[PDB]
Amino acid sequence: STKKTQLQLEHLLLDLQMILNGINNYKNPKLTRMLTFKFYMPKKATELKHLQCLEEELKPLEEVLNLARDLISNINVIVLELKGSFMCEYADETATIVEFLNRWITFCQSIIST
Repeated sequence: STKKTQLQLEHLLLDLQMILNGINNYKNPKLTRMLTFKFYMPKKATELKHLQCLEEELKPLEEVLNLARDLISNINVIVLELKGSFMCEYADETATIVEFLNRWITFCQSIIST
């Protein structure tokens, strides 16, 4: 079971990085506008069950991306199966997509570590 859990986190991890990598590649003017959009961050993220804060922001992430269906689709399956279908509490300060994706990329790394 533990190994199955790990592999899933790694795919999730890879996934978020590919979306971030493609964003960084954009031409600055495009990146400028895209950076104006705001995302919501979790107050805490240490348990697999916190992965719900991510789920609630997938739609927004999908939408913004659109303006710049399958990549996000995978992340959805992973999250749904990983956390198991807890009230997610957000921070006061909103963040940029780059910040957003970084936060969760670290999350996955921290968990895989344990």
